[PDB]
Amino acid sequence: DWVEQLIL
Amino acid sequence: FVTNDDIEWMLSICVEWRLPEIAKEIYTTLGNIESIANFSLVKSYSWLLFEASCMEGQKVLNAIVSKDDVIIPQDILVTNSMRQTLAPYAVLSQFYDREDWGQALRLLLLLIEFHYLVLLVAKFLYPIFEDSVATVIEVIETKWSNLYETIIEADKSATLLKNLRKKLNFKLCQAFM
Amino acid sequence: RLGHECRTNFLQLLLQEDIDFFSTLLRLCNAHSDKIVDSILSQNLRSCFKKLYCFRMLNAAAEVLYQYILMIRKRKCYLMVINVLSVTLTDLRDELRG
Amino acid sequence: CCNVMSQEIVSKILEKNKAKLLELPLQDLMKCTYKI
Repeated sequence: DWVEQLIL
Repeated sequence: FVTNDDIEWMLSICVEWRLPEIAKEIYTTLGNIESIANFSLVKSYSWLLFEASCMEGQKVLNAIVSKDDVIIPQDILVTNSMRQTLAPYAVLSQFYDREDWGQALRLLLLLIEFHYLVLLVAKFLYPIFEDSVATVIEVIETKWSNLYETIIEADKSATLLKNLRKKLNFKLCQAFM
Repeated sequence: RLGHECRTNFLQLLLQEDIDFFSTLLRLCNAHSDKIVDSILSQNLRSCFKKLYCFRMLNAAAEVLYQYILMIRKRKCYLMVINVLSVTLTDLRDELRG
Repeated sequence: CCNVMSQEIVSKILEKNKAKLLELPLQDLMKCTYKI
Protein backbone atom coordinates (compact mmCIF):
# COMPACT_ATOMS: atom_id res chain seq x y z
CA ASP A 1 0.00 0.00 0.00
CA TRP A 2 2.77 2.41 0.96
CA VAL A 3 4.81 1.33 -2.07
CA GLU A 4 1.81 1.65 -4.38
CA GLN A 5 1.23 5.24 -3.26
CA LEU A 6 4.93 6.08 -3.86
CA ILE A 7 4.79 4.67 -7.39
CA LEU A 8 1.79 6.96 -7.95
CA PHE B 1 -12.90 26.80 23.16
CA VAL B 2 -9.76 25.76 25.06
CA THR B 3 -9.91 22.04 25.70
CA ASN B 4 -9.92 19.36 22.99
CA ASP B 5 -13.47 18.58 23.94
CA ASP B 6 -14.55 22.11 23.33
CA ILE B 7 -13.24 21.89 19.79
CA GLU B 8 -14.83 18.50 19.28
CA TRP B 9 -18.12 20.01 20.45
CA MET B 10 -17.77 22.79 17.89
CA LEU B 11 -17.03 20.28 15.20
CA SER B 12 -19.93 18.06 16.29
CA ILE B 13 -22.16 21.10 15.79
CA CYS B 14 -20.66 21.80 12.39
CA VAL B 15 -21.44 18.20 11.48
CA GLU B 16 -24.93 18.27 13.00
CA TRP B 17 -25.69 21.42 10.99
CA ARG B 18 -23.48 20.82 7.95
CA LEU B 19 -21.13 23.78 8.13
CA PRO B 20 -17.98 22.42 6.33
CA GLU B 21 -16.86 25.96 5.51
CA ILE B 22 -17.13 26.84 9.14
CA ALA B 23 -15.32 23.75 10.37
CA LYS B 24 -12.67 24.40 7.71
CA GLU B 25 -12.24 27.89 9.07
CA ILE B 26 -12.11 26.86 12.75
CA TYR B 27 -9.49 24.28 11.92
CA THR B 28 -7.59 26.85 9.88
CA THR B 29 -7.46 28.89 13.08
CA LEU B 30 -6.08 25.85 14.96
CA GLY B 31 -3.29 25.27 12.45
CA ASN B 32 -2.17 28.84 13.02
CA ILE B 33 7.19 21.43 14.05
CA GLU B 34 4.90 19.30 16.21
CA SER B 35 1.88 21.45 15.34
CA ILE B 36 2.66 21.08 11.63
CA ALA B 37 2.97 17.33 12.07
CA ASN B 38 -0.43 17.29 13.78
CA PHE B 39 -2.00 19.27 10.91
CA SER B 40 -0.71 16.88 8.24
CA LEU B 41 -4.88 24.47 2.13
CA VAL B 42 -3.37 22.80 -0.93
CA LYS B 43 -0.42 25.21 -0.95
CA SER B 44 0.19 24.52 2.75
CA TYR B 45 0.14 20.77 2.16
CA SER B 46 2.63 21.24 -0.68
CA TRP B 47 4.93 23.26 1.58
CA LEU B 48 4.70 20.55 4.24
CA LEU B 49 5.64 17.98 1.60
CA PHE B 50 8.66 20.02 0.53
CA GLU B 51 9.78 20.37 4.14
CA ALA B 52 9.48 16.61 4.69
CA SER B 53 11.54 15.98 1.57
CA CYS B 54 14.22 18.39 2.78
CA MET B 55 14.33 16.62 6.14
CA GLU B 56 14.65 13.24 4.46
CA GLY B 57 17.48 14.51 2.27
CA GLN B 58 19.17 15.84 5.38
CA LYS B 59 18.85 12.44 7.10
CA VAL B 60 10.51 9.43 14.64
CA LEU B 61 7.27 7.86 15.87
CA ASN B 62 5.17 9.91 13.46
CA ALA B 63 7.36 8.73 10.56
CA ILE B 64 6.84 5.09 11.58
CA VAL B 65 3.08 5.62 11.83
CA SER B 66 3.10 7.11 8.32
CA LYS B 67 5.00 4.11 6.91
CA ASP B 68 -0.75 4.35 22.00
CA ASP B 69 0.73 3.44 18.61
CA VAL B 70 -2.32 1.41 17.52
CA ILE B 71 -4.63 4.33 18.34
CA ILE B 72 -2.47 6.62 16.20
CA PRO B 73 -2.53 4.15 13.31
CA GLN B 74 -6.33 4.02 13.63
CA ASP B 75 -6.60 7.82 13.57
CA ILE B 76 -4.39 8.07 10.49
CA LEU B 77 -6.56 5.50 8.75
CA VAL B 78 -2.34 12.88 1.75
CA THR B 79 0.06 12.88 -1.22
CA ASN B 80 2.63 14.71 0.90
CA SER B 81 2.18 12.04 3.56
CA MET B 82 2.62 9.21 1.05
CA ARG B 83 5.82 10.84 -0.27
CA GLN B 84 7.25 11.20 3.23
CA THR B 85 6.40 7.55 3.90
CA LEU B 86 8.23 6.55 0.72
CA ALA B 87 11.27 8.62 1.68
CA PRO B 88 11.30 6.91 5.11
CA TYR B 89 11.10 3.46 3.49
CA ALA B 90 14.00 4.41 1.20
CA VAL B 91 16.12 5.54 4.15
CA LEU B 92 15.30 2.30 5.98
CA SER B 93 16.34 0.27 2.97
CA GLN B 94 19.57 2.30 2.83
CA PHE B 95 20.30 1.59 6.48
CA TYR B 96 19.68 -2.13 5.91
CA ASP B 97 23.00 -4.32 -3.12
CA ARG B 98 19.62 -5.05 -4.72
CA GLU B 99 17.87 -3.25 -1.89
CA ASP B 100 20.10 -0.23 -2.48
CA TRP B 101 19.24 -0.30 -6.18
CA GLY B 102 15.52 -0.49 -5.41
CA GLN B 103 15.88 2.51 -3.09
CA ALA B 104 17.78 4.49 -5.73
CA LEU B 105 15.05 3.66 -8.25
CA ARG B 106 12.38 4.84 -5.81
CA LEU B 107 14.33 8.08 -5.34
CA LEU B 108 14.59 8.67 -9.09
CA LEU B 109 10.85 8.06 -9.43
CA LEU B 110 10.13 10.57 -6.68
CA LEU B 111 12.39 13.16 -8.39
CA ILE B 112 10.51 12.64 -11.65
CA GLU B 113 7.18 13.18 -9.87
CA PHE B 114 8.40 16.48 -8.31
CA HIS B 115 15.67 21.31 -7.59
CA TYR B 116 16.97 20.63 -4.09
CA LEU B 117 15.55 17.12 -4.22
CA VAL B 118 17.36 16.48 -7.52
CA LEU B 119 20.63 17.71 -6.02
CA LEU B 120 20.24 15.44 -2.98
CA VAL B 121 19.60 12.54 -5.34
CA ALA B 122 22.73 13.33 -7.37
CA LYS B 123 24.73 13.49 -4.14
CA PHE B 124 23.41 10.08 -3.11
CA LEU B 125 24.32 8.63 -6.52
CA TYR B 126 27.85 10.00 -6.33
CA PRO B 127 28.24 8.42 -2.84
CA ILE B 128 27.09 5.05 -4.18
CA PHE B 129 29.61 5.26 -7.04
CA GLU B 130 21.39 -1.98 -15.00
CA ASP B 131 19.47 -0.84 -18.08
CA SER B 132 16.66 0.57 -15.94
CA VAL B 133 19.24 2.42 -13.85
CA ALA B 134 20.78 3.92 -16.97
CA THR B 135 17.33 5.00 -18.21
CA VAL B 136 16.65 6.69 -14.89
CA ILE B 137 20.03 8.50 -14.94
CA GLU B 138 19.22 9.68 -18.43
CA VAL B 139 15.78 10.99 -17.47
CA ILE B 140 17.43 12.86 -14.61
CA GLU B 141 19.98 14.41 -16.96
CA THR B 142 17.11 15.49 -19.21
CA LYS B 143 15.28 17.07 -16.28
CA TRP B 144 18.43 18.94 -15.22
CA SER B 145 18.46 28.30 -7.20
CA ASN B 146 20.47 29.96 -4.42
CA LEU B 147 19.17 27.50 -1.82
CA TYR B 148 20.14 24.63 -4.11
CA GLU B 149 23.65 26.02 -4.50
CA THR B 150 23.93 26.39 -0.72
CA ILE B 151 22.80 22.80 -0.22
CA ILE B 152 25.39 21.69 -2.79
CA GLU B 153 28.09 23.63 -0.93
CA ALA B 154 27.05 22.05 2.37
CA ASP B 155 27.24 18.59 0.77
CA LYS B 156 30.72 19.24 -0.65
CA SER B 157 31.87 20.36 2.80
CA ALA B 158 30.53 22.95 -10.61
CA THR B 159 27.63 20.84 -9.35
CA LEU B 160 26.29 20.28 -12.87
CA LEU B 161 29.77 19.24 -14.01
CA LYS B 162 30.12 16.76 -11.15
CA ASN B 163 26.71 15.36 -12.09
CA LEU B 164 27.75 14.93 -15.73
CA ARG B 165 30.95 13.18 -14.60
CA LYS B 166 28.96 10.79 -12.42
CA LYS B 167 26.61 10.05 -15.34
CA LEU B 168 29.58 9.30 -17.58
CA ASN B 169 31.01 6.96 -14.93
CA PHE B 170 27.67 5.14 -14.67
CA LYS B 171 27.50 4.75 -18.46
CA LEU B 172 31.03 3.32 -18.47
CA CYS B 173 30.04 0.86 -15.73
CA GLN B 174 26.98 -0.24 -17.73
CA ALA B 175 29.15 -0.73 -20.82
CA PHE B 176 31.61 -2.89 -18.84
CA MET B 177 28.77 -5.04 -17.51
CA ARG C 1 48.26 -8.16 -27.89
CA LEU C 2 50.43 -5.36 -26.49
CA GLY C 3 53.46 -7.57 -27.09
CA HIS C 4 52.82 -8.27 -30.78
CA GLU C 5 51.77 -4.66 -31.36
CA CYS C 6 55.03 -3.29 -29.96
CA ARG C 7 50.87 -10.70 -38.70
CA THR C 8 47.68 -8.65 -38.39
CA ASN C 9 45.17 -11.07 -39.92
CA PHE C 10 46.44 -13.70 -37.50
CA LEU C 11 45.48 -11.40 -34.64
CA GLN C 12 42.13 -10.83 -36.34
CA LEU C 13 41.53 -14.59 -36.23
CA LEU C 14 42.71 -14.87 -32.62
CA LEU C 15 40.29 -12.12 -31.57
CA GLN C 16 37.67 -13.87 -33.66
CA GLU C 17 38.12 -16.92 -31.42
CA ASP C 18 38.11 -14.66 -28.37
CA ILE C 19 34.68 -13.28 -29.22
CA ASP C 20 32.37 -12.76 -22.90
CA PHE C 21 35.78 -13.38 -21.33
CA PHE C 22 37.36 -11.46 -24.19
CA SER C 23 34.98 -8.53 -23.64
CA THR C 24 35.79 -8.49 -19.93
CA LEU C 25 39.52 -8.47 -20.70
CA LEU C 26 39.03 -5.57 -23.13
CA ARG C 27 37.07 -3.62 -20.54
CA LEU C 28 39.91 -4.22 -18.10
CA CYS C 29 42.49 -2.94 -20.62
CA ASN C 30 40.44 0.19 -21.30
CA ALA C 31 40.13 0.83 -17.56
CA HIS C 32 43.90 0.46 -17.22
CA SER C 33 44.47 2.93 -20.05
CA ASP C 34 42.21 5.48 -18.34
CA LYS C 35 46.53 2.61 -33.46
CA ILE C 36 46.56 -0.76 -35.26
CA VAL C 37 45.12 -2.45 -32.20
CA ASP C 38 42.35 0.15 -31.97
CA SER C 39 41.40 -0.13 -35.66
CA ILE C 40 41.39 -3.94 -35.58
CA LEU C 41 39.19 -3.91 -32.48
CA SER C 42 36.75 -1.40 -33.99
CA GLN C 43 36.49 -3.49 -37.17
CA ASN C 44 35.91 -6.71 -35.23
CA LEU C 45 33.20 -5.07 -33.09
CA ARG C 46 31.50 -3.62 -36.15
CA SER C 47 31.51 -7.11 -37.71
CA CYS C 48 22.20 -3.57 -27.73
CA PHE C 49 25.27 -5.83 -27.52
CA LYS C 50 27.02 -4.47 -30.61
CA LYS C 51 26.34 -0.81 -29.90
CA LEU C 52 27.42 -1.25 -26.27
CA TYR C 53 30.70 -2.94 -27.11
CA CYS C 54 31.43 -0.32 -29.78
CA PHE C 55 30.75 2.54 -27.35
CA ARG C 56 32.85 0.99 -24.59
CA MET C 57 35.78 0.53 -26.96
CA LEU C 58 35.67 4.03 -28.50
CA ASN C 59 35.80 5.39 -24.97
CA ALA C 60 32.28 9.59 -31.73
CA ALA C 61 32.09 6.01 -33.03
CA ALA C 62 29.55 5.23 -30.32
CA GLU C 63 27.26 8.08 -31.35
CA VAL C 64 27.50 7.19 -35.04
CA LEU C 65 26.66 3.52 -34.41
CA TYR C 66 23.71 4.42 -32.16
CA GLN C 67 22.32 6.89 -34.70
CA TYR C 68 22.66 4.30 -37.47
CA ILE C 69 20.84 1.63 -35.43
CA LEU C 70 18.08 4.09 -34.60
CA MET C 71 17.75 4.94 -38.29
CA ILE C 72 11.57 2.40 -25.47
CA ARG C 73 14.58 1.78 -27.70
CA LYS C 74 14.30 5.27 -29.22
CA ARG C 75 14.07 6.99 -25.85
CA LYS C 76 17.05 5.03 -24.46
CA CYS C 77 19.20 5.82 -27.48
CA TYR C 78 18.36 9.55 -27.58
CA LEU C 79 19.05 9.71 -23.86
CA MET C 80 22.42 7.92 -24.08
CA VAL C 81 23.43 10.24 -26.93
CA ILE C 82 22.47 13.39 -24.98
CA ASN C 83 24.43 12.25 -21.90
CA VAL C 84 27.52 11.41 -23.97
CA LEU C 85 27.41 14.80 -25.70
CA SER C 86 27.12 16.51 -22.31
CA VAL C 87 22.81 21.13 -32.04
CA THR C 88 22.67 17.36 -31.59
CA LEU C 89 20.91 17.63 -28.22
CA THR C 90 18.26 20.01 -29.61
CA ASP C 91 17.56 17.73 -32.55
CA LEU C 92 17.28 14.68 -30.27
CA ARG C 93 14.93 16.48 -27.91
CA ASP C 94 12.75 17.70 -30.77
CA GLU C 95 12.59 14.16 -32.19
CA LEU C 96 11.65 12.66 -28.84
CA ARG C 97 8.95 15.33 -28.48
CA GLY C 98 7.64 14.60 -31.97
CA CYS D 1 36.05 23.84 -39.02
CA CYS D 2 36.00 20.85 -36.66
CA ASN D 3 35.88 18.51 -39.66
CA VAL D 4 38.88 20.26 -41.19
CA MET D 5 40.74 20.01 -37.88
CA SER D 6 40.00 16.27 -37.72
CA GLN D 7 41.22 15.86 -41.30
CA GLU D 8 44.47 17.67 -40.48
CA ILE D 9 44.90 15.41 -37.44
CA VAL D 10 44.38 12.32 -39.59
CA SER D 11 46.90 13.60 -42.14
CA LYS D 12 49.49 14.26 -39.42
CA ILE D 13 48.91 10.77 -38.04
CA LEU D 14 49.48 9.35 -41.53
CA GLU D 15 52.72 11.34 -41.88
CA LYS D 16 54.01 10.08 -38.53
CA ASN D 17 53.44 6.48 -39.63
CA LYS D 18 60.85 13.43 -32.12
CA ALA D 19 60.99 17.04 -30.93
CA LYS D 20 59.63 18.29 -34.26
CA LEU D 21 56.78 15.78 -34.00
CA LEU D 22 56.00 16.98 -30.48
CA GLU D 23 56.00 20.58 -31.73
CA LEU D 24 53.59 19.72 -34.54
CA PRO D 25 51.19 18.04 -32.05
CA LEU D 26 51.13 21.08 -29.76
CA GLN D 27 36.08 12.39 -29.42
CA ASP D 28 38.95 14.67 -30.46
CA LEU D 29 40.04 14.84 -26.84
CA MET D 30 39.83 11.05 -26.54
CA LYS D 31 41.98 10.72 -29.64
CA CYS D 32 44.54 13.17 -28.27
CA THR D 33 44.63 11.22 -25.01
CA TYR D 34 45.17 7.93 -26.83
CA LYS D 35 47.99 9.62 -28.74
CA ILE D 36 49.70 10.83 -25.59
